Amino acid sequence: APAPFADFAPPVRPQSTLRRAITAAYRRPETECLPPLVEAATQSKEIRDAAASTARKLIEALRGKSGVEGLVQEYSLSSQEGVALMCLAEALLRIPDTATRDALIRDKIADGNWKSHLRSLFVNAATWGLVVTGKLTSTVNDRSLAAALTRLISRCGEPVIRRGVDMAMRMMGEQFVTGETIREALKRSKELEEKGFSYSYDMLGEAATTAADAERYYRDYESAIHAIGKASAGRGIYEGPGISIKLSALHPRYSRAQAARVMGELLPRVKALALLAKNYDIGLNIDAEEADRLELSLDLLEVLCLDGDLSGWNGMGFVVQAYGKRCPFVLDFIIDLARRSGRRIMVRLVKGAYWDAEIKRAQLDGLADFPVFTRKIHTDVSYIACAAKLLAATDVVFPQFATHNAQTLAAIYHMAGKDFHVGKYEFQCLHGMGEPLYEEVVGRGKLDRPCRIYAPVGTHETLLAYLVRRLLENGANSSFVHRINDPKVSIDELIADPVEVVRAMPVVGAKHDRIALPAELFGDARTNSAGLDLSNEETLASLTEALRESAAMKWTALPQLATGPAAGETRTVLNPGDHRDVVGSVTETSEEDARRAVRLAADAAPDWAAVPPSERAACLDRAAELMQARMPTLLGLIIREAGKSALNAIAEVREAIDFLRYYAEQTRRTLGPGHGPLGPIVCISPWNFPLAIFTGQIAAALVAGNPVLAKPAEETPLIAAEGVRILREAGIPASALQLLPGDGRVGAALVAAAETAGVMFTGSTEVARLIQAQLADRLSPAGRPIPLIAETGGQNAMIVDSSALAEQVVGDVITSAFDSAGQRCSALRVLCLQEDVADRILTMLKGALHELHIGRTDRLSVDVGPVITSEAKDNIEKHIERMRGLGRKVEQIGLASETGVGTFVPPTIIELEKLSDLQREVFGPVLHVIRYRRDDLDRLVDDVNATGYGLTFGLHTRLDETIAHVTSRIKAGNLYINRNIIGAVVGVQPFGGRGLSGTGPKAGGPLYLGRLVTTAPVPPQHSSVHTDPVLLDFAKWLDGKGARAEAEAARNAGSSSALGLDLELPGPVGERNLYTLHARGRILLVPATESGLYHQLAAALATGNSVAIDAASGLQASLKNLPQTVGLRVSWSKDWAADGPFAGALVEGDAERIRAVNKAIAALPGPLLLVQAASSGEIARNPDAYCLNWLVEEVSASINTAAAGGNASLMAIG
Ligand SMILES: Cc1cc2nc3c(=O)[nH]c(=O)nc-3n(C[C@H](O)[C@H](O)[C@H](O)COP(=O)(O)OP(=O)(O)OC[C@H]3O[C@@H](n4cnc5c(N)ncnc54)[C@H](O)[C@@H]3O)c2cc1C
Ligand SMILES: NC(=O)c1ccc[n+]([C@@H]2O[C@H](COP(=O)([O-])OP(=O)(O)OC[C@H]3O[C@@H](n4cnc5c(N)ncnc54)[C@H](O)[C@@H]3O)[C@@H](O)[C@H]2O)c1
Ligand SMILES: O=C(O)[C@H]1C[C@@H](O)CN1
Ligand SMILES: [Mg+2]
Repeated sequence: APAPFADFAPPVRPQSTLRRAITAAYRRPETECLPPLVEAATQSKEIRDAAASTARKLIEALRGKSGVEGLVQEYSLSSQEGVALMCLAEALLRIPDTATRDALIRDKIADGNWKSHLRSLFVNAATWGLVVTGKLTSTVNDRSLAAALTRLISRCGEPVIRRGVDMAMRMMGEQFVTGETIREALKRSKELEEKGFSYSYDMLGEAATTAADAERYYRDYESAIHAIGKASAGRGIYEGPGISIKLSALHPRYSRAQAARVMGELLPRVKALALLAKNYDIGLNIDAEEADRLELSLDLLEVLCLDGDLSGWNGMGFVVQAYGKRCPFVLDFIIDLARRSGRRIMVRLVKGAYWDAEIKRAQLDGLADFPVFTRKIHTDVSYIACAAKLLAATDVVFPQFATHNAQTLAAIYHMAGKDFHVGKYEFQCLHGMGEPLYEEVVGRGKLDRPCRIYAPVGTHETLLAYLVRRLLENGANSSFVHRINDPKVSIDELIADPVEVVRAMPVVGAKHDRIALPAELFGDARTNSAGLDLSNEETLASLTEALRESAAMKWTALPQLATGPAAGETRTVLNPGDHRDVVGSVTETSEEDARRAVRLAADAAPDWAAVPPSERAACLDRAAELMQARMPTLLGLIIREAGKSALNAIAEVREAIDFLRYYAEQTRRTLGPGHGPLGPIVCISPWNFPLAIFTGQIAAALVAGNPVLAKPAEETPLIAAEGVRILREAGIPASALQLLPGDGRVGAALVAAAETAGVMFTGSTEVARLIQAQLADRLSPAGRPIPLIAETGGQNAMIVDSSALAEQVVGDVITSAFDSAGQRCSALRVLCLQEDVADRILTMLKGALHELHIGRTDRLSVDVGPVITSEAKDNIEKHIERMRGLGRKVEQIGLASETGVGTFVPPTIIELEKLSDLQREVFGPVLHVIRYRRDDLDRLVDDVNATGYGLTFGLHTRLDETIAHVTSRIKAGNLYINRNIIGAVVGVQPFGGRGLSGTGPKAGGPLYLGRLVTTAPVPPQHSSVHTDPVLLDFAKWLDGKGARAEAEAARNAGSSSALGLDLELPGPVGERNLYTLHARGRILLVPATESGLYHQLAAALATGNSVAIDAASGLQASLKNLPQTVGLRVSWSKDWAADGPFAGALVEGDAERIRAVNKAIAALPGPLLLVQAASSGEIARNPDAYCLNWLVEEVSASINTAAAGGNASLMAIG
């Protein structure tokens, strides 16, 4: 039995002094990075003047000497017409045969309806939009483009189509790439090679998703090396052409977490390509990618440079990104490696291509700082400083200065001084972008310095995939290429010396004012939880020791009553991934002590209620500090007790921290003397978020002033006991927070206890129904239903159309379906693929499936851990075998023998014929796939809704029409656009569904605390200026009937309603997080009096709902001659169970009438109903007898606005 965490994340090799200096700089504060860079980049006044003159000369030549602009001019096109035309030209070029395409244009496209003859034409419109307008729009307004394309064709006809086709053909065949194939690219390189340029070919592969894709990219590189080396014909690595590769193209799991696979499987592939480059004597450059791959790539560079089979060849090259804080230390390492190995490493210095993605990632992960600079001028200074370091080592490395910035170029040109020979260093530029600058540089008549052209090679599909990222390299507001084209930017501004400008700033190296550090994402409201960087070797080494120590601890969970720990039946808690690994011991609670705990809570309630809200909130904030400090140890417990991976355990502790701080802030914003607590609240939680959901429910109840009985899932008591220990250390009194470990019998005893004043339940819908049933014939001392929050299961779907990028879809599907072994309530259960792309995406998905590592989760390399119990495993496997027995296609990963010691289910894909093939939530790593025809999209949304669930939902599309359609018709609480559907963030995606998935209000949202007091406060930002028009029609009807007091109450409800609230919540860049209040649906009304019915109807209509009124009320004559608009929303119901499902209920009557109705309502099939009751007298006395908070439904929508390949908002941030 392997020791826990003994092999958690050992590095590839012991970290040298040079390597550790790199790691130390990873997230170094920006003010600490700049001063040494300023010092290193400093040049003499003589040089700075000479560089400025050269820079001015180059820029004057650039401005002294486009196709799309001339096309827009000739045909008077609007921007949308220009984009639509380029999309049409792109589509026409998918027709391979020239005569056939020309015939379609002449006889069909020009004459009118282009729709019939021509997957949306506008799939790549965000890319063409950048081309036409210079502005990035993340999604495509396909109805605007369709309108513009019809308009331009009907106005201008075949000539404009011809011009569009020929322009797109030139751009996609000769500008965005040097050629479609390596042979074509080589043929076109002769012209500039004769003038003194060289080439490095970029085959455009990246981000392999499957073994087959990595193999395809490998064979493309290998074939390109042969063609380039044949053409080099002995010219060598400096004069002759070379190749560039991306390591992410050569393995589907290129990551630090998979370091062993990288060294074992990716490294031999690079070596084979390098051996071929060596034989032809051409350059082979390793391109630089995301920041979390930098240090891992160094391990490959080290092995290759030390491998004697590659000796005698100096063509190995490596990119370093000057926007990165580690850049100078990476160069120190590379220069030393060059000295040790005797290989003259070709070092391409670039600024960096992934800036906006690095900002978003660091924010999402809650890390200490960014791994890149946040001011563009800082990158410029870094670049020049690293250039000085490189130019001092030309005996051992070959510097390659890749830049389009004439100021940067001139600074390095004069820095390098007067001595030059071919092979000392070179500049580089991008094909079809940098030639105007570099034709002022290459040649005996210019600056006589060589330039290597980075030459993309590929088909239209290949080049379009990540063209947005490449357009942003030189197209952002701060980009030199964009600025030199802006006539409002002077040459003096262009030649400004970044080194001196930074030096003279008040705070050298200050972070950009408009970019929040991850900890400050929420500003003054609350402090963001902090994560851990699992790509940082220092972090991995520190975490390894803390995790090991956590496994040595003797974790226990005891029934912690107000008077102290109680005796009970004790048993061990076993690691689900290996039952030989005992994690701790739990003493479980007798039914007698559970009842005793509620009585003690009831006796403790006044003392806890008297602690002022700000001080209760202070306890929560102290608890969050404690959990943040204890995160490494907490991770170890979650990993071993709950079978979670390290990344998921980090996210879980972060969620708990966020709950504590969010409910603390919401309390400080709202709670006052008039918001009295309910009393003892029973909090019952599931095993699958054994810290986060456990803590969230308890913290909310406590901060609202209620003593809590905490009943954690029987599977996961230890982390719950540790959460309670932390809350108590933070100042929560023992009488206010009691822990009752045990099974559902303990939960049921707590619910049934006489003094229970409210229940918070997260778990299965079936169990929630039993709790609902026990509460049905029960009332508070004030004669109202006992509040129940019941947040339950999902049958979560994702819809993917033919405009989505397969690689993005597959990554989001694999994560959403199989993260945590599918044991998230938010997990993806049903993937719906548009028929035309289904086979290609399915192939990729199955390939990605087999790249997952399943095993005990005390290893960083494990992607999917065990399921929680043997019972769960048997349940999940029974479902799989039933599907397999029905003839459905089933794909499964094979499991390692080591999994036999625990309870594992292999990630599984099941192909279904119809969504009805599924019955209930299958809580495991089981993805179901259905296909749909595009015209059936609306029916498909019906099918998703028809399950009765409504928790999470995902949509992958670039098309605004499809977004508007699908999001308006789906009925789910958490929507996700162009991203995964998991990991909802507290206060950013308030989490919770409708129907069979929840009663609400949402955990992590602003309505939550108001459910836990007897008089709900007004939440922050909670209002709407919109008035429901059916409510207004009803108020006029009431006035016409003479019911003046009820008409006024109706108008008051119309104003008080927050229906229509529509807010954007603060969160990370590159995402828009929206929170809206909608109608719940159809509310069951059970009135007793005429006035009661009118008040109930006003409340329901003001919140946008329809109603079913109990026909047994005998009040039909009270609603004669309703306006048609109101009548459309009103039905009368004799058999309530026939006329559902409902989304809530309003009841009027005395205590025993409420009890009888509540019992009948609980017996209705389907969703748990949030019921509100009032007496006739309370309706007369209290305008808020029925609280409008619970008659609206919260919807959270998270849209990935960077999905197109970049962040438009951050293009303005430099
Ligand atoms: C031949 C060649 C090879 C390349 N290889 C790679 C590669 O392997 N890996 C890679 O990542 N990219 C690569 N690039 C791209 C390069 O990193 C730059 O993104 C791009 O060329 C623009 O930089 P610049 O010096 O041309 O222009 P500039 O306009 O001077 O510089 C623009 C750059 O400034 C940086 N920047 C912009 N805003 C900010 C900000 N707010 N804070 C901090 N920095 C900011 C970004 O890096 C941006 O690209 C390559 C470029 C060329 C020409
Ligand atoms: N909507 C959400 O936010 C959300 C979040 C996480 C999990 N879930 C759901 O939770 C389920 C998985 O978690 P689980 O297996 O722990 O759920 P579960 O229903 O089996 O148990 C949840 C808790 O209820 C208790 N319980 C069982 N019977 C009870 C009874 N008769 N009376 C009172 N308490 C009783 C259990 O001991 C446990 O503490 C899934 O269906 C998942 O979708 C929902
Ligand atoms: O996994 C998720 O989406 C978040 C919300 C809740 O389910 C707990 N974790
Ligand atoms: Mg269960």
